Amino acid sequence: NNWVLLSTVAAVVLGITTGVLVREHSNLSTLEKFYFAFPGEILMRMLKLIILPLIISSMITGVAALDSNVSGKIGLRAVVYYFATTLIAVILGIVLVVSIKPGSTVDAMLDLIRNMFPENLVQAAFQQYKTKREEYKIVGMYSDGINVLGLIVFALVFGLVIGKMGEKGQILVDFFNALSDATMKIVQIIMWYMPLGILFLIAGCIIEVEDWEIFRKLGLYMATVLTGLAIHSIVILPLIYFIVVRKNPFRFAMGMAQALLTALMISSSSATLPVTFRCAEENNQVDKRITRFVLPVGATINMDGTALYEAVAAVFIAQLNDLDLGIGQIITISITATSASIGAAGVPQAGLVTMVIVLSAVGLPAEDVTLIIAVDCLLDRFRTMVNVLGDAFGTGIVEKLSKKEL
Amino acid sequence: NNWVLLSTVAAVVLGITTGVLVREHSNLSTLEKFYFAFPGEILMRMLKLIILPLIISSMITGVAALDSNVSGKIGLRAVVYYFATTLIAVILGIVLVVSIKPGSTVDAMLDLIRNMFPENLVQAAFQQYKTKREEYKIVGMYSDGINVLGLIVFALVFGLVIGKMGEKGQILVDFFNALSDATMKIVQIIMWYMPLGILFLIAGCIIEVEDWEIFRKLGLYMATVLTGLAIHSIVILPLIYFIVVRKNPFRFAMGMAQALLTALMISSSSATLPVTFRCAEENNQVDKRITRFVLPVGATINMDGTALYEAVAAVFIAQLNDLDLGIGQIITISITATSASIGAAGVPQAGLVTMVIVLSAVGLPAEDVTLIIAVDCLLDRFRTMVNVLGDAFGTGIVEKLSKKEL
Amino acid sequence: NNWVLLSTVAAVVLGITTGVLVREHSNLSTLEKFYFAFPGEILMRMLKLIILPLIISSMITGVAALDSNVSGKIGLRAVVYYFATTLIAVILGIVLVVSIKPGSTVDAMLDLIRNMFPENLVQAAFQQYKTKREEYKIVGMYSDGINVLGLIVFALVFGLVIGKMGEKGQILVDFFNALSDATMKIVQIIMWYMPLGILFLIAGCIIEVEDWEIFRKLGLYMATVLTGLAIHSIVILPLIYFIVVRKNPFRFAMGMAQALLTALMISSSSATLPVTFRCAEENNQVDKRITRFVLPVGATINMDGTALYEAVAAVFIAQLNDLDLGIGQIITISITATSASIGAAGVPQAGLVTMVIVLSAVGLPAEDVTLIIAVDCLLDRFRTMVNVLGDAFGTGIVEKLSKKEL
Ligand SMILES: N[C@@H](CCC(=O)O)C(=O)O
Ligand SMILES: N[C@@H](CCC(=O)O)C(=O)O
Ligand SMILES: N[C@@H](CCC(=O)O)C(=O)O
Ligand SMILES: [Hg+2]
Ligand SMILES: [Hg+2]
Ligand SMILES: [Hg+2]
Ligand code: NA
Ligand code: NA
Ligand code: NA
Ligand code: NA
Ligand code: NA
Ligand code: NA
Ligand code: NA
Ligand code: NA
Ligand code: NA
Repeated sequence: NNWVLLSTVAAVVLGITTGVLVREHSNLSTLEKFYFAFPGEILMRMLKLIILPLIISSMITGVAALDSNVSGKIGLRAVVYYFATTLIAVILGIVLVVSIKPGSTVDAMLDLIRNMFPENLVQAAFQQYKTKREEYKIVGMYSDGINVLGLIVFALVFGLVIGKMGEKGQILVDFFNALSDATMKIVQIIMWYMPLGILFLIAGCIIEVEDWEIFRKLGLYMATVLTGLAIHSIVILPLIYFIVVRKNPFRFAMGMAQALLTALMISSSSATLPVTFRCAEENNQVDKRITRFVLPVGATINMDGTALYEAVAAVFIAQLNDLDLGIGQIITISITATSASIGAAGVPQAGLVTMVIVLSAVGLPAEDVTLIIAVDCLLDRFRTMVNVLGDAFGTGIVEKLSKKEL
Repeated sequence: NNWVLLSTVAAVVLGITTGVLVREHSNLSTLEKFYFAFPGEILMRMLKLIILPLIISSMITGVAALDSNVSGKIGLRAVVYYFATTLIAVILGIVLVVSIKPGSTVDAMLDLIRNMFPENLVQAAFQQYKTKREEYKIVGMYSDGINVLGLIVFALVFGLVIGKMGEKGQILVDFFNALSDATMKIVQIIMWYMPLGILFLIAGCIIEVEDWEIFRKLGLYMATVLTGLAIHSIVILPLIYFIVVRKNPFRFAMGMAQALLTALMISSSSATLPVTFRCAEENNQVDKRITRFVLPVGATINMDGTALYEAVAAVFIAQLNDLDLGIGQIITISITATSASIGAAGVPQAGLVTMVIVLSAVGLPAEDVTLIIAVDCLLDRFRTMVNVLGDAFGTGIVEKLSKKEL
Repeated sequence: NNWVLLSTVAAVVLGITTGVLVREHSNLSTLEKFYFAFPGEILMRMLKLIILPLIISSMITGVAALDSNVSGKIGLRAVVYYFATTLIAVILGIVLVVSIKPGSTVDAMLDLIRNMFPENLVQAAFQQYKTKREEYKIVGMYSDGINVLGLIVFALVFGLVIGKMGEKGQILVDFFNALSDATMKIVQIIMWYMPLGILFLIAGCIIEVEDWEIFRKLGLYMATVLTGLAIHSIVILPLIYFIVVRKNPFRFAMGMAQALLTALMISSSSATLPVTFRCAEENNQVDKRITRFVLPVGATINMDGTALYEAVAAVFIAQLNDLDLGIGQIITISITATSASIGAAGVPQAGLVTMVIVLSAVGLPAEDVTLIIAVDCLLDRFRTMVNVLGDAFGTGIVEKLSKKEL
């Protein structure tokens, strides 16, 4: 029948039950807790393995698919929508976190421009650049971690160039089309192992909770993120959809119910891409030419909930450490969180590796992620839902704004 | 005429003569000894350069060549034979080494599963993952050394996916076919320099022998390995060949005499692949469709003598250090040695870099390889012979077991 | 109209004016000086990003374009001319620097052979090998920095192999042709940002001059380099051109005036390749089949002024530190400087990273590059001009020596 989401629902309920029963009926040491969540670790190792070919091939094929005369218009209509919706999300998150109050920046601002143009393509696949001043002179070095931001820019430029070359460069277009669909097939292969991995990934996640006092203390912060996500998903996005196209926005969401449920269960926007494609094309009746570009490109660039969570978490951690923020310190968080959303891949544990940059932007230690790591999975489950909903709503907007070219 | 093996025989006899005459008539320092064996070092740098494209392209083309309906059957018939023959070799080696007696394991057991699914494809080409516990919590880091095990798994999955896609993904099949045959051409180019490199590689190998007391002390251990190789090559493999196909097993070996001699002289199963192909196809009259898959895939996965040597050497080093082994400690050696055979490339100095993992599995320092490094080349010369003989015997077995599909 | 060089001339004059006016009218700290030259840093990050695909694809396509029967002859006629002209340049530089007098080698000599055959293709793209002796035994390790020398050799061998395979390996030829022209398109895209980057790259270069006493002290050394470049560009190259082909050498230079001006303004031989192509083909009326091979291959291998500058700077730094040089110490500089010219890419700051090897060849600290870093841009501007002039003159020589095969 349809085991794609039934198996995942069974896995998540079994994971919750197993974690609760084990944590209570037993007292395991930290080493045994680490050994317990090994299958989830293997699932995460596979998901992180698949991202690089996925991102590179998806960007290249999405940009090169557009004809030379329409690449500018459709690309602009997509990028403007992405930037506007993410800025709205960041502003809403900052405003809400400031109102509720749950609790060397230039170097980090220039490091973002330095990482858009890496010095080496091979090294950018597994290493990232960072500079720190010392005596005052600037010293730069390469740390570990894939440089998604530079690879995305290079892939966009390469796709545009190959699309402009035409029949002479058609061989590269064919090569990257085949590579992208091979990567999609490999992701479909991983979806078989996904449920058993998710079971342990959540069971061992609800086991490390030492006393629930962490859950009580992280209260109010969790409400701020959930309220921001609800406002951005139920109010702002349907409103901007209705403004562009005069259609009932909620019928679109109801048609994208399967994709939303899959995203909320697996917490990965890149692995739910086929379901989103099917729901958008077969049900909502969206043109293929534009969705084939909006979906794969926006599955890792357009992440509104991720940006909102980055801004809210950064300001909350700052408030936990005092360090009253000025107006200028608000802005550097807003811009960095926008880059952090673009710099994170469609995998669960993403959004924590990219939060180090936004934390160091305002001069904070990298170890403060542990202040909120405890309950991050529950918020990730809801971040992914709005990350894919934004992509779906962008699809209808671009389609309505591209009627004259179809 | 036929200079492929005549030149190699001349090179090996000249190397033995040169090493003996130099070591005796002269007293060189360690720096001069290092400078003496420079051409062998260059040959090894070239052979290690060629392995990565060779392995990747060979696995991809071998798996994608099979049709979608026959890929499962032939692949299963090959992998079952590989696993069974290697397990037999490991068991025989362990039994012999235990009888003759010449003299934190869970982390190393899970590192093997962690290395089958690397977190990065580019980083897996030159780096490997390892975890060590410290206070107890697990800390992981990436050391140097190509991750052959993860690349093999990814290449197998990619080849299966591309074979299933068909005419749409035929461009990748063509690309990797061309890449594989280009790599074979480059290996044929290196075969010109091979003889002069081998001359110094053995001359400087028989020079570092300080007093022959090392040869006397390593006695009994060398007998255990040679007896195990002889038993596995003369008895077990012909018997399992005769059981499957009712033909004289020794006629097959006699037809593969040129390949066996080349493997025994150059000590590299990947560089003797064309000779093995020629001997199996032109003389033994083996079908091309199945040999084109069994030979290149099995030239680095199917290594029986390597696994036997790993097990015997690990147990011998353990006995030199006391540390009486339990039944459980025998098993972790057996499984790790099976992975070590798969994880080693078809190059001479391989089998020593992969022995560090099997030594650390039972909690031993990485510097104990020096206890047997002195006479390792002589045992490598015989390991390669049985490594290629196992591949040849597997070819006839799979062919006889694949008559109905040809 | 023609904004390619008018904009660059405006940028260079504005950069000189801005640097002079700022350095005098203001007293900035070192951190502010570093922040001032940020756009030049971004331009350099982009230029260093583009070199690896450019080099690999250019070598592969240039070698594979030649037919199997003519690849040996044309390749030999090009490589002999390259080696002879570079040796002449090195000898002239050494002679001039010795006459004017402005002021563990075996390990560094064998490291060059070790770097021609790297142990890993992926690691060679961003790392380089070096050995140092310690107690005496040799210990080797990998430092950072792209290994251009090994990649060039592998690309040459791969191109020859693919050209010999023919229609069977034509898919790789097509792939690399498309990749090379895509890289050229990306370089043309970077040429838009080039002028604004050059403005700051020179403005902040003439700002770090502390007191002009450095300019006075570096006098005589600058004259030695300029005189060597003038002699090699005005006398030796036209003479060797006239000897081969009985045509007026200076008419060729006058036709290559646009390319020479572009090279002198942007100080990058790889980014001025399209202009050199246009000037050589449309004006000088050179056959396309031979220029398509001589230009892209020689744009990074044939660098005469770079080698002359390396030799002169190394001997000048040695004379600043006393350390009287023997005849043997002259030779190791000459051979290393020849490799340093081949090992440097067509980017401005190149020639300083490759000078560390030639400085360590004679046993000198790597920090002595700061003795001449102050005025290096002015000498680079003239190095690039002769680097492209040598390529142009080689084109006519090979064409005249290849009449019978066209
Ligand atoms: N879960 C996100 C990745 C980024 C994040 O978790 O913050 C997604 O797949 O859309
Ligand atoms: N000599 C082996 C490689 C592995 C080893 O030496 O143990 C072969 O080429 O088959
Ligand atoms: N500027 C040189 C690069 C090498 C050097 O600067 O020494 C060129 O592009 O030709
Ligand atoms: Hg969780
Ligand atoms: Hg040996
Ligand atoms: Hg300058
Ligand atoms: Na967005
Ligand atoms: Na998304
Ligand atoms: Na992202
Ligand atoms: Na085996
Ligand atoms: Na083998
Ligand atoms: Na192996
Ligand atoms: Na030259
Ligand atoms: Na040049
Ligand atoms: Na060069």
